[PDB]
Amino acid sequence: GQVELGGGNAVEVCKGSRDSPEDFVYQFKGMCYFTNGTERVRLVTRYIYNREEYARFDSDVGVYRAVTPLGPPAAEYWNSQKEVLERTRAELDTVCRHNYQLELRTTLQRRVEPTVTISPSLLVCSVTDFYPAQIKVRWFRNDQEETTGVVSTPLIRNGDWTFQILVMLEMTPQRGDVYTCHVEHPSLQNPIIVEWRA
Amino acid sequence: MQTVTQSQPEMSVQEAETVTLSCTYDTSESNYYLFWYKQPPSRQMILVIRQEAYKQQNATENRFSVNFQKAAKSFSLKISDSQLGDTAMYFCAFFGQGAQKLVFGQGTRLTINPNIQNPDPAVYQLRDSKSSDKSVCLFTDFDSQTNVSQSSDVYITDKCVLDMRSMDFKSNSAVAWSNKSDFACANAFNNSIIPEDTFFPSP
Amino acid sequence: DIVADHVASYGVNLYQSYGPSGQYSHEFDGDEEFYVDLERKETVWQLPLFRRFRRFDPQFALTNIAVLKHNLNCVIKRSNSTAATNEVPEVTVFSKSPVTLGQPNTLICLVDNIFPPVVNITWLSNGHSVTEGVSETSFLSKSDHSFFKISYLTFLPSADEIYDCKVEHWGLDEPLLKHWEPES
Amino acid sequence: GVTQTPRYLIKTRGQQVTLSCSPISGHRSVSWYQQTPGQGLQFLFEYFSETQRNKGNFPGRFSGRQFSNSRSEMNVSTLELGDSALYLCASSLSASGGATDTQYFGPGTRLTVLEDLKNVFPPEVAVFEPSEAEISHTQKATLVCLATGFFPDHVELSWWVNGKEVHSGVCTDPQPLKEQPALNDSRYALSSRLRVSATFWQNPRNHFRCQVQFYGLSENDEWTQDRAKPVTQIVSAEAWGRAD
Ligand SMILES: *[C@@H]1O[C@H](CO)[C@@H](O[C@@H]2O[C@H](CO)[C@@H](O[C@H]3O[C@H](CO)[C@@H](O)[C@H](O)[C@@H]3O)[C@H](O)[C@H]2NC(C)=O)[C@H](O)[C@H]1NC(C)=O
Ligand SMILES: *[C@@H]1O[C@H](CO)[C@@H](O)[C@H](O)[C@H]1NC(C)=O
Ligand SMILES: *[C@@H]1O[C@H](CO)[C@@H](O)[C@H](O)[C@H]1NC(C)=O
Repeated sequence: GQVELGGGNAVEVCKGSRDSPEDFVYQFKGMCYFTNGTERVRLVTRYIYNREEYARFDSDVGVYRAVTPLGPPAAEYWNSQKEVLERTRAELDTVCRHNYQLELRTTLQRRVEPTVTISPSLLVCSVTDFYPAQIKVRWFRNDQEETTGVVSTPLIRNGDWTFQILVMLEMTPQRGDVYTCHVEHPSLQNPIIVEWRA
Repeated sequence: MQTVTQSQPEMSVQEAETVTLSCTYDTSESNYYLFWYKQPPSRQMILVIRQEAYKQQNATENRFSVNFQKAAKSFSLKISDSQLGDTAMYFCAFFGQGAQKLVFGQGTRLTINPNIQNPDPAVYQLRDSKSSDKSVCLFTDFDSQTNVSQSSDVYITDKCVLDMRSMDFKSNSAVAWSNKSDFACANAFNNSIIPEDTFFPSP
Repeated sequence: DIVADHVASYGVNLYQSYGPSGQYSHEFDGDEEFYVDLERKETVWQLPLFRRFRRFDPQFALTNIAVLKHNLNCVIKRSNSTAATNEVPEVTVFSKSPVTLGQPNTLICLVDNIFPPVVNITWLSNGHSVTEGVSETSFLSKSDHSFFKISYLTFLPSADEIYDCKVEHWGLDEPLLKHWEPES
Repeated sequence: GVTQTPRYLIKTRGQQVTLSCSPISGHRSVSWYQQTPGQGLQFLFEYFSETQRNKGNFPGRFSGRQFSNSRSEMNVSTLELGDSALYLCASSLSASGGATDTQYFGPGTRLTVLEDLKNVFPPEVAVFEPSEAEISHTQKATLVCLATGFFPDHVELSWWVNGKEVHSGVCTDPQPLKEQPALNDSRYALSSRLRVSATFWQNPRNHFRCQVQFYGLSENDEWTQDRAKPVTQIVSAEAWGRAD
């Protein structure tokens, strides 16, 4: 694809240059929010000292604003320079909207089918290595949907662009009870059904 | 020679006429900036025009305008109402927002030929103000379509365009001189095309 | 809060005095698309899908981080040299897929609520440091401006091998060890 | 605007050079370039907030730095003959990360690197009065100035009339002429024209002056030759109007 860009961080006003060690941390976050394709796009650039967000530009506002008393000198300075304001406003297109075109061709088309396995522990339905995050898991006892007795872990982010989730069922197995785990995911046209028979 | 291409090393144009200088570029950047720089014989790099990739409206700065064709990756510069002061080396420049390196093309040398209304080509002999023995030969008032040839052991300069602003009288001139005792202003410009109507006064 | 279908960090920009060190990375829906190796001047995409089809010039990162260094000095003075507050990290260890002895799997160590972004993550196999088959993410951003980081250990599950994720952070009084063991 | 010093400089092979640049007031970014006829414009490095942010492909003997007020210096150690070039400084506002696209150049430093200083010569300057035939034929009068035998071509020619520099009616060769085109160390020649009306030349009170500024060696430069040390100097020639 074409070379992608990030948000350009505005230059701060300055003209030049215990038991644990000291650390001074600076963070700048160029954040793009997308809703309903690119019909609703919002750019929020955040300027953070340590963990204190002290100034930000918000495309819904159109100018920089101070967040904490640490921010007025920066926000006033950045709002007075046309080379900072107009360039930041343009990033809604040059950064957010353009990069989204490459997300549409890669990240937003990534469909990894979930792996569904059943193992006793409480019956555990492991749904592993799927993407994107939207998933629906249901327990069934002989074509009867279980509503009580189901405990699911939160959605688990593996950090490698896959998710997993464990859905557990407190049950009493008899000789005729057949338990099935039903999983729905955008990578699947039809649900995955895995059976466990006592 | 790969990111920015100026295929025209030299270009000429008549004064007050329009000339277009070619420039194409090749890149994978999504956002970038295109420039034209003017470098006159003073060697000063002058920024003439700036174009943003995301603003498809062709940039214009008075007599200067560009034809920015983003899909064709073409960025030609149009110089309208060419002035004598436009004589310079012209550089096409590219700056990608990602690589952030200003890259220049090979350059295009532009010469503007003056408008000569009533040509009166002539060769004069000028004496040194201190020694009457030394002299130079001056070829002047010829039309802009006349070219001056150089040498041997005889020095001839290229033609020069001056402008007397009090009367707006532009004129071409070239200078020749030699130390040898068989020099002659009439013989001085034999190698260059002297028009048949050129005035060779008697000393 | 801002509700949206997709959230991207087209610029997680980090710089800190300790080191000093920095980080430039892009995120989409909470996952890391790439980081820029500032020393080697290279864009390192986190999926082979991304390197084949996407471009990002590392010079954009080097330029932005240099600005962060400038901004940090300016705000250090403006804050009267207010240092970062150490947070207590949270560590969790789990496998990538259901564990089956003899079948290659992956141990995942999530170090959450990291601040400042300075941490040691070490895998121990039967009490000894293991670096073979080890990889990790960069620092991943969080909405409260702390970080999390995930380390991975590829391993062959066996009844005679136990594991620990050793995490060292200034917010901890001593190295934190989260233990993990197979089915039996 | 962007200012540079020195404008002209002569060095010998092996010496070092330090160039100075002051960017446009308020600009935070300074970029350095080298312009040669064989390689064109070549990027050296870019400085911001006293640190190098962007680098070209020049060897380590090319270095630079930037101070707290954003002024910049660059240095070339162990000078080679191929280092002879125009060294350009360009400044950008750079008020945000990435905004160095628009760069405004300074005048540049003309650096000539020689094997030795033995072929360095100031110019000889002469003024040639207009011919009587031109005055009769056109009622105009062209004065010619000739500067010869100078090396290198670090010269600036100007015309002065009654103690005031003039530009209207002046034409100077765009590039010096090589006196010995075969010799790669040839001394140069340069000519210029000043054309006035016949009435102006025919006033004996009018004083015409051709002035050539030559940039050569400094007063504190080593010189062990049998001729005068070719120092930076102004060589001038004159002419007076004639009524006759
Ligand atoms: C991450 O692990 C690092 C490597 O073990 C560690 O650095 C080490 O820190 C210790 C002290 O905390 C240094 O030991 C120093 O040891 C004693 C004090 O314990 C001093 O008297 C010595 O002079 C020496 O300086 C190690 O030298 C140091 N290792 C290095 C520098 O390679 C980090 O502290 C860990 N990071 C954390 C916990 O955030
Ligand atoms: C999304 O935007 C499209 C136009 O881009 C519009 O037609 C559609 O109604 C919108 N949907 C919602 C749910 O807002
Ligand atoms: C910084 O804070 C301390 C108190 O915490 C105060 O005494 C000191 O004066 C402050 N710095 C300056 C420059 O005033």
